[PDB]
Amino acid sequence: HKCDITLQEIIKTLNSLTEQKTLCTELTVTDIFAASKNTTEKETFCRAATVLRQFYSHHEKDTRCLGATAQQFHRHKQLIRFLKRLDRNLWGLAGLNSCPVKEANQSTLENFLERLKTIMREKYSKCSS
Repeated sequence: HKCDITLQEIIKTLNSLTEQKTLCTELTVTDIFAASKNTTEKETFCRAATVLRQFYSHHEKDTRCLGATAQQFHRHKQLIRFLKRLDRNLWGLAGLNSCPVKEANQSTLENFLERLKTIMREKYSKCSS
């Protein structure tokens, strides 16, 4: 893209997630957003990125997001892949290495995604003029 490639890829990758999500957000996640009282964009991608990595990785077989039969398992397969691709892009974008997570509140996946999307979309405006 004119702006950047990582951004385009991320947005698209993130889009698909909500583009056809299911019932898995009913679970609670770590809302690092309620901890921006003193942080930066770079740090945000760091934490978030980290959380996402573990979140999916540690949730692989939690039998909490499934709520269904092997039906989800297959669905998750693709989803997980998408998550890895995204996180991977976010981690690289961070422009650093890694940072600890400062738990503060909880959010339903859907919210987390929306928030991230909004941010990306918000800055995406700095492309046209």
